[PDB]
Amino acid sequence: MADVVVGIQWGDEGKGKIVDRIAKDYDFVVRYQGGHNAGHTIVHKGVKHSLHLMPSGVLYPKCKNIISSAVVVSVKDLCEEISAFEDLENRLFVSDRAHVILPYHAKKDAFKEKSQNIGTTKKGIGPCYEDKMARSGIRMGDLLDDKILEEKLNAHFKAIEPFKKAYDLGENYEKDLMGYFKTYAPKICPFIKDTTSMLIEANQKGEKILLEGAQGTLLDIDLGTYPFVTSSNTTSASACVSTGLNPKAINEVIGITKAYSTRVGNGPFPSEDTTPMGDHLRTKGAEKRPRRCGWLDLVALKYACALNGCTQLALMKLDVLDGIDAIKVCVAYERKGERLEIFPSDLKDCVPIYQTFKGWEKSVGVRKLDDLEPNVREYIRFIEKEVGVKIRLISTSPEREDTIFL
Amino acid sequence: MADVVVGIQWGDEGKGKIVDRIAKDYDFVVRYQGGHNAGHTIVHKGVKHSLHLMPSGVLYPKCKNIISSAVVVSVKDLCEEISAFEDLENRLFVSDRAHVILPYHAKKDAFKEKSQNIGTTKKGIGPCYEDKMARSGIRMGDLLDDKILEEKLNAHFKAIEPFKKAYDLGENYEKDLMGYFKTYAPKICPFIKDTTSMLIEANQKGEKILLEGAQGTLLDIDLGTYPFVTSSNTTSASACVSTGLNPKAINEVIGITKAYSTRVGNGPFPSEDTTPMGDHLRTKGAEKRPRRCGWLDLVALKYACALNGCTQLALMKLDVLDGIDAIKVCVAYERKGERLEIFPSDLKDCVPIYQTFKGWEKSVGVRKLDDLEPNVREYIRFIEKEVGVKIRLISTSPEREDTIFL
Ligand SMILES: O=c1[nH]cnc2c1ncn2[C@@H]1O[C@H](COP(=O)(O)O)[C@@H](O)[C@H]1O
Ligand SMILES: O=c1[nH]cnc2c1ncn2[C@@H]1O[C@H](COP(=O)(O)O)[C@@H](O)[C@H]1O
Ligand SMILES: *Cc1c(COP(=O)(O)O)cnc(C)c1O
Ligand SMILES: *Cc1c(COP(=O)(O)O)cnc(C)c1O
Repeated sequence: MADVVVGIQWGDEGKGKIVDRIAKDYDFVVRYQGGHNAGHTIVHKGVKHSLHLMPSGVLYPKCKNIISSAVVVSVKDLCEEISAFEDLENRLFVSDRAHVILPYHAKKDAFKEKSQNIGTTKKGIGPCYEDKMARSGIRMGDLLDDKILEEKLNAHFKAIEPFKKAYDLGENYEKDLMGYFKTYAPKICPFIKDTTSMLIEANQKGEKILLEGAQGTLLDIDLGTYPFVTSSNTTSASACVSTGLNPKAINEVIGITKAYSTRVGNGPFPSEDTTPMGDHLRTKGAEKRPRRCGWLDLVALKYACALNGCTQLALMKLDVLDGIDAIKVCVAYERKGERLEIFPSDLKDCVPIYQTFKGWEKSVGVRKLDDLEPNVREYIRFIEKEVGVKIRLISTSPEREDTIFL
Repeated sequence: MADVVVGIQWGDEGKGKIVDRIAKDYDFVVRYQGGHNAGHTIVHKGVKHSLHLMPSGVLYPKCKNIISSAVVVSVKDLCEEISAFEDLENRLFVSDRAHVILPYHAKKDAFKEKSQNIGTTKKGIGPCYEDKMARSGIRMGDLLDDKILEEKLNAHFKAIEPFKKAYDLGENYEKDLMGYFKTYAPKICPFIKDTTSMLIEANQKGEKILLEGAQGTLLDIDLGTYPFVTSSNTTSASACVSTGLNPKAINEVIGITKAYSTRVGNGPFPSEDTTPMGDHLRTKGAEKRPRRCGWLDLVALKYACALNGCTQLALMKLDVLDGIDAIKVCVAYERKGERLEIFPSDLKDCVPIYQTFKGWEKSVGVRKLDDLEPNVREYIRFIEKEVGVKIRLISTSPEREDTIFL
């Protein structure tokens, strides 16, 4: 259908779990932006699969996993993920137009982070996107032709010369990078395809397509909490730029929202709770950089739902809240005496206004609406009424099957 | 509705004309990407309006013109456009999240162009987008607070120091840029708004929104003829990233296609015709850098229609073809003995396969389907059948009113 799964907060909402849970019903599962800054996590029958760039349809061999054109690819790292699975040939395809992360990029990221202090993943995501905007970047299809690759590498070496000292590239950068591609190009080349053509066709034939967002909406380069964002567009619309699909192809948009909020890295966080009331969240939800913890923020949620056109919500990680005395929800902002109901473009001086809810004790592992505590259902009802989007999926532990459908 | 007007070739298709022609029927007209690399041109009653970043609803005072968040803004240049119109306050709004083009950017563009030779507009578009990906860029909202602006300017000056020689910035860069903002910030600040909120609301209230693409689909940074592209996403999906609108809000997608093709700048162009058969196109269609001229390319058109989800086409500049003996249409590609029907990701060795059509003599200024020569209608019929999208608008001169609706 091109349905889309999107994180509607600042990442870590539980996207990997939801994609894995529904992927069996699709022909294609598509990672459309970001890189291995992502960590989409699947748990099933006590086995944890930590994915980075590998799409989250990988546990269903009939699914075709697509890494689309707006992604940035650390080839070595993707090769390491490929090696963990059997017979990925014919069920993983990497866009020939995806951009390639070089070691300069990670070094540059660390260098710039000394002044900017965004809290990046230090994986060179941003600098890879920069080179894409410069139109100097290498793309996956370049690896298919030794002569083209060699030429682009020589232009890169020439271009980075003035930076070797600053970014601490070392004496052997150029020989090391040559050898890198000698090692990894043969490993990844069989998977490189025109995925744009592939998805245009699939859409035309009415095959079922699931688009897997990374990061989350409030990390969007344009509309998120800039400059405390990633360098890619994270919303549902981005899925129908990366891919070849058009906006009219988008059917369901599933907004993945944790039952509380996190950020990892710096930047504004209106509902962050550094008081003892937040300590439960830290104990069970901070954890690898520990996440900043706080409450669900309906102001921000409503904003993200509008940006994405969510048709349904998945409410994630209810089990983290088990045992908490009370749950707060940020229902509005106070800014110097004004009540704000709408998410503003600058969060300066925005203080959360909270409603308090009774906690629950034992959502963990519940598989039926009937088996949930009243206080859980009361919370769900409040959220979906305030936001105006039905909660259709409820996750009660990391396990694939600990998921309730409505 | 959020309808979208998109250029489905490499720019210069006649977008400005179509937006101006239909804008009276909308509440909002939104420029969603690019900058003053654009030149959307309107002619009405013998007056030519050359727009660059100003949206093409400006001649209808009841329209609200929006410059959205994914645009890059040369403030001085926008101020110069503002000064050509009366009472723009309350009918032009500039996103507080739009990025700001600095003089370093244009210089950097010219510097890099010595090695890359893309054929950019040398307006610093690409380097502005680079700084956006770096998350070091200045945005329009920063101009609203003198202290914030001063801080970002000081970080910029520190960051550009190693480049002053290379990019030939000059002794007085820093004092000149300080004075620039002293001059232009007061002029532009009244127009700076949260346009994301504004369009979310308008969409919720069912107000009519027209989204005005710049450049064209084959210039898209991800899916166009990389590296001979612009540094922004140009398709209909990009309109529902920049803006706050979601993909489900998109209704009509009007693909603007010239009756022949141009490119300006370097890069692949399968249907380019440098033979005498193309000379008519050059005489009447090259013209300020002259455009490379060639034939309509249905392979590329079908690709762009899929990317955008076009619901209708506008066929533009029929008058340029008046007097030509014969018109060719590229219906497929030959690549080393293989017939390709689908646009590939690499145009190496793709040679056009042509069908030839009889020309016409006097489409210029015709306002009724009935008054068109048969050979014009035969061409239209062929195009819309091969592409599978109805031609609903036909332009027979630059003049607003020389437009036929079906
Ligand atoms: O998967 C993710 N989860 C949470 N935050 C992320 C993720 N990927 C990137 N980020 C955040 O996005 C911002 C930019 O990091 P970058 O994507 O490495 O440039 C930082 O705040 C990161 O911590
Ligand atoms: O309005 C436009 N018309 C046609 N080509 C454009 C336009 N804007 C940018 N381009 C082209 O897009 C490419 C990149 O230019 P840039 O947008 O200045 O970086 C070049 O091929 C330009 O000639
Ligand atoms: C849930 C969670 C993840 C995984 O979430 P995705 O959206 O699948 O990336 C990662 N880290 C933390 C701390 C989490 O709570
Ligand atoms: C038509 C045309 C333009 C204007 O087209 P837009 O899509 O409005 O930018 C500019 N230059 C040339 C050569 C043209 O033919």
